[PDB]
Amino acid sequence: GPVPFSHCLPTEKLQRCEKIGEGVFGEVFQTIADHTPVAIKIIAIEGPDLVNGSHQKTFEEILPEIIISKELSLLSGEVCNRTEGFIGLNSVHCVQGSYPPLLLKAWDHYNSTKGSANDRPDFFKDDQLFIVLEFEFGGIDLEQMRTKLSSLATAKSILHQLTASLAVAEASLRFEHRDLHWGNVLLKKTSLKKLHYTLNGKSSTIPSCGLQVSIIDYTLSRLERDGIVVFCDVSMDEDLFTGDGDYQFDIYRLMKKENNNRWGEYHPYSNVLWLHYLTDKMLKQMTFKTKCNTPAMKQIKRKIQEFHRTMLNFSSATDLLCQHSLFK
Ligand SMILES: Cn1cc(-c2ccc3scc(-c4ccncc4)c3n2)cn1
Ligand code: NA
Repeated sequence: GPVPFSHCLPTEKLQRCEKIGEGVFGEVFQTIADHTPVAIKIIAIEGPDLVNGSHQKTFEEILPEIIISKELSLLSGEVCNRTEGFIGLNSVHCVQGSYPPLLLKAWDHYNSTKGSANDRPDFFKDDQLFIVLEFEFGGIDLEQMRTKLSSLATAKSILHQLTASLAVAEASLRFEHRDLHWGNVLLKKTSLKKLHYTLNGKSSTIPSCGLQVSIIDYTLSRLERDGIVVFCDVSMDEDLFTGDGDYQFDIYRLMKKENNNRWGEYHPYSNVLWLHYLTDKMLKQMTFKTKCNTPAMKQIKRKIQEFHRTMLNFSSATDLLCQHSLFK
């Protein structure tokens, strides 16, 4: 059965919560347990009330994210298809209760300093069900690092880490992220000079430039084990394909065109589209501390422009990782 908020979030853990994140889905907090930062996504489910202007999801509707989070997390521990470039899932709880007053406190501070689009979650009765997903801390997202990344060689490590991770997910799980905007790429200092993945039994390494990529947020994602497909059916949606201002909102339209609006199908090309979009963000809307002044750095910059220019002619992240000159 469900458990009080206090089962996931005992006092000390609940007291250390700072809000870091939000969408219509609900709220994301960061806290510390056993000296280790973790991220809490909290989703109200099954309720009649609108939240941030939409109907709560049923338990059934939230299972997909839970399953895909678990499967991508488990890749860090696999052999034939091993990657750490998704986000560790620590736990999942069903909780019952009004929102902890101490999460309201954290919610308020965020709303003051940074400002929130969300309803203050103070209107939930003591019979309200939530899902609490606790994740590894992955660091800070690509959007909020526009200005922070050092060289462009860093952008290579990132595209490589991202491509490798999706390739391993394609091979293992016939995975499409389907929503990999620069909000959904987290970065994190590492001491490791080489990072490791295994693709279909073949192990290779990627120079980190001392950053560890973590792909997050499997809300629109698709995959299958033994012919069971887990996805978000969005054939009957308008707003997603109507957006604009950003190359992002083209990728939705370009996915629908590629998959003929049949979202249960495997179209690993969707992963290429997002990697292009990310590569685009790297070359246009991203700005680095050190520009490309020196010879061998401009040879990296050409190979990425060459990547931007060619990658849309690859059928999968797997195809990109294995056949593209950027990764040779
Ligand atoms: C710093 N950090 C965030 C995470 C995380 C994991 C899964 C997920 S699923 C959605 C979000 C998210 C949404 C909005 N704004 C921030 C994060 C998310 N965040 C892990 N570490
Ligand atoms: Na990771």
